[PDB]
Amino acid sequence: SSTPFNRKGWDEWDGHHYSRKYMIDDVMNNHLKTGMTYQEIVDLLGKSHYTNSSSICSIIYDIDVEYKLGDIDPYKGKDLLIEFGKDSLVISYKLIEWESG
Amino acid sequence: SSTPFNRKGWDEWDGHHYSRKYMIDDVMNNHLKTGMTYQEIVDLLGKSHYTNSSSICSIIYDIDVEYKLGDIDPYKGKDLLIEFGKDSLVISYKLIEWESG
Repeated sequence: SSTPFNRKGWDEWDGHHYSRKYMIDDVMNNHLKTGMTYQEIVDLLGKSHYTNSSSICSIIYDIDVEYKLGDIDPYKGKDLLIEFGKDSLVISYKLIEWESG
Repeated sequence: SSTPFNRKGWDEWDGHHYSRKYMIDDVMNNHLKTGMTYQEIVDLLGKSHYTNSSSICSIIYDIDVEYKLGDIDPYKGKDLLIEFGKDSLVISYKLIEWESG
């Protein structure tokens, strides 16, 4: 199932952001462009899950997370990686699939 | 190949931290324990690649990164995820394998 991005659904949270997996395709195809500013990204998607701040700037939005029944922690998921270059402009963005254990 | 952790090798950098993949097993088996403080982790491993700061605190060390010949960006890698709970104590740590595209 694939649905258009909306910010309410993007923001919905219960343990994880459980509606983002439905709109990631629209986000990447139809909303993300190289050349957007950091501020534009934050305006669109809100605050990221990870950052490399604290000279490429890099942020990560959780997209999907999957659990085994009875496990506190998840064994796989999907992330959205957005990288910024000069003038705080988007230089790349990609979907990351990860697994643990 | 698997070698003991040393901090010089852990720190070595050329594009990525290219010696960490050899010592990650020793790090997880023999140096990481739940209950260590945030400060102890930073003393051992230095500064992480990602953080969720900027109430679980979460940090990520790049362990390994792989590239296709002629590609600016990598298509897969390995990360070390360390999660902190109360009193800034380690509550879990795991190896993350990721891929893109």
